[PDB]
Formats: sequence, structure tokens, C-alpha cells
Amino acid sequence: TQQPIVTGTSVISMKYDNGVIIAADNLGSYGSLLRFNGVERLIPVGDNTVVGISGDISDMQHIERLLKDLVTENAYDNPLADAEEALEPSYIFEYLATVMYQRRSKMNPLWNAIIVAGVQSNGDQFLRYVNLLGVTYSSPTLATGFGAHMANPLLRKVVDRESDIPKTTVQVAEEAIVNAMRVLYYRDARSSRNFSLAIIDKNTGLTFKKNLQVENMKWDFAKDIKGYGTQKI
Amino acid sequence: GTGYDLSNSVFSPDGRNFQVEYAVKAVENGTTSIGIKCNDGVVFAVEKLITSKLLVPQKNVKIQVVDRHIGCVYSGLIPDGRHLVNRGREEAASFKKLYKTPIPIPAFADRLGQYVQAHTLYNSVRPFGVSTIFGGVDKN
Ligand SMILES: *[C@@H]1[C@H]2C3=C(C)C(=O)C(O)=C2[C@@H]2O[C@H](CC[C@H](C)/C=C(\C)C[C@@H](C)C[C@H](C)[C@]1(O)O3)[C@H](C)[C@H](O)[C@H]2C
Repeated sequence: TQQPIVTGTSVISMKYDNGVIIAADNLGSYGSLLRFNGVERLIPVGDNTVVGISGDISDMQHIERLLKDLVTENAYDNPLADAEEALEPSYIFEYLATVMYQRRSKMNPLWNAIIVAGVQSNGDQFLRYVNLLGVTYSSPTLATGFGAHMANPLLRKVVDRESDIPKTTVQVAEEAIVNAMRVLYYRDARSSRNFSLAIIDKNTGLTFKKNLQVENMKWDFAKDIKGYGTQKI
Repeated sequence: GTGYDLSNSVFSPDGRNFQVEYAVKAVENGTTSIGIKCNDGVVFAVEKLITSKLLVPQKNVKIQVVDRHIGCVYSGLIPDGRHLVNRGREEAASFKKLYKTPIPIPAFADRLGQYVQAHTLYNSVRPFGVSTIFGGVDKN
């Protein structure tokens, strides 16, 4: 029984025709103090999986070290570690989910919302969420914290039910994701301009873009706003 | 009277632990395995006897990885070797957990060294029936 100290805000994600995209900004907040500026919250595991993490950063770092250990351990006495016996996103997910639920059951949670994105060995897209309660769910789009409220509505405009997945391209998914980071930066006081984004594609592999920026920011109209009601200049 | 050899941690009158000496015999009886240090790394190799056509080729791997940067190979009782390696794996995980850096090979050598020594201290255990060649690359 605890309380988050250094925190990461939304992680957002969606699936498209051939894979998944997942994004998260680079801020570690300390309450209202925008304390840390180069925080990576996308964790690549293998070449087929990205784990996006919000909530407590100390706990993030702990999950991070668990994930390194999975890779080490799976490698052991395993001639097929880089082939048929690599880690699948589904395995990494069931592992985290088990851990998260056990830690809520001991009244000592890992204080996070997590999204596992990747592609299964048969090509299938994988997108599933787990949080500090051990609650899990899948949807064509998935977002944590603030993202659930603002990103989902926009991502759901693009992919709205399963049948939209085959119709949606990387260009279009990436556009939608980038757009949502922009909107979240506009209205989430715990968000940053800087973000990482990752595409995991059944043909093109894992693409990991660091140091992205929220683009094309409309602020001009702000000059025509004076007072709070009756003021003229 | 004698019988100094029936029991693991007993000094013979010339100061020897016969049980250890007999464990060496099981090693000597094993497949040959080797290691060569080169000038930026190490190479491990081992002889695997084909008892019969029935053994799937390439499949019964003898060499084992510890952490990400350590190889061990051994001759003697194979299960003993695995047990040594399971311990090595715990031992490197713990070190990495606490100190963040991967275990230096000298550090790692002593961890196996202490554990194997431990198995010459009591008569409730038997010594390891292996010799282990092992190593890898570290910060220096
Ligand atoms: C514009 C979207 C939007 C949201 C959150 C929404 O609810 C909504 O109704 C609109 C409408 O989008 C239309 C095009 C839909 C198409 C699937 C999306 C495209 C071409 C690109 C996305 C990045 C657009 C977002 C989902 C959007 O920014 O959020 C028209 C452009 C309509 O004019 C508009 C009202």
C-alpha cells in the first residue's frame, strides 16, 4: 500500500492492417513539478514486442529489470531462443499480468497501467492492457490514464471495430497516433511535447522512433482573447 | 585401521580428502572438453559421443550460457554440471540485481569456487563429479 511518486502520463496505441503502434511522451512528473525530461516509457522486448508503461517510475524501472531477466532466462538451454522459442508478446503479457495481479493480491501493487503491443509469430497483432489492479482488456485502440479520455475518441474514429483493422494502414495509424499526442499535449497538464513512438509490423519489423515532437500547434487565436467576460483591451 | 575414504569431509592421515579424489575419477572418465583464450575472447569446445544413430544430431547441447556473456562446458557427470550451472545462474542474477553491472568473470569464478568447495565440507553431501571450463568477456 503505497502512493506513486515520480509518474508517467498516458500510453496510447492501436492496431492497423499489418501490426501495432504504440506511443508515450518523455516526462517523469513529480506531482506538479515537471521534473524529468528524457524518460523512455516504451520498453522494447525482443524484435516483436513493445511494453508501454505509465504510473510510478520506480515501479516502471523494476518492471524494466524484470523484462531484461525474462530475455536472459528464456535464452538459457534454448537453442531456439532467436527462432521458434523467442518470447512472444502474448507470453510477456501473461507474465506481467500475473505479476500485477499477485502484487494487488498482496496489497502491495506495482502502481502502473501497462500496454503490451507486438506481433505474434503467426503474424497476428497483439494489443492488451493490464494495470495495478491486474485488470486486463483488449480493444482495437488502447490508451492509459488521460489518454483513455481524449486519445481513444480520436483513435476510435479511425479504427472503430475489428473490421476497420484490415482497412487501416501504417501511414493512417501513425497519423492518428501523432494527432492524439498533439491533443493530449494541449490539455494534459502532466504531458510533454517530446515523445517516443513504436511501430511493430509483421513485414517491416520493429521501428523505434525517439525524440519526436508535437507539430503544427495552433496558438494564434490566443491574441484575440481578452478579459474573462466584459473587458475590451 | 582405515576407511578414511568412506565419508566426504574426512582428512586421511596424509591430509587428503579421498572422496574428492574419487570424484576426479568420474571426471577423468568423461568426454573431453576444452577452452582456449584468444586475444579478445574465449572459445569452448567439446566432444559428444554418438552412442548411436538414434541421437538427434545437433540437439543434445552440452555447452551452457550463464547470464549473457559467460560460457561453461564440463566433463564428468552431466547432471552435476547442470546443477553447477543452475547455481551459477542464480549467482549472476543476484549480482546483477544488486550491482546493475553483469558479473565480472573473476567474481563469477569464485562464486562457483565457493559453492563447489562447500561440497567438500560435510559428509551429508557428495563432491561435484565435474571439472568445469568456463569464462567470457568483461569490463577488462
Ligand atoms: C477529426 C475527427 C476527430 C474526432 C475525435 C471526431 O470525433 C470526428 O468526428 C472527426 C471528424 O473526422 C472526419 C474524417 C474521419 C477520418 C476517419 C479521419 C482522418 C482523415 C484523419 C484523423 C487524424 C482525424 C481525427 C480522428 C480528428 O482530428 O479527430 C472529418 C475530417 C471531420 O471534419 C471531423 C469532424
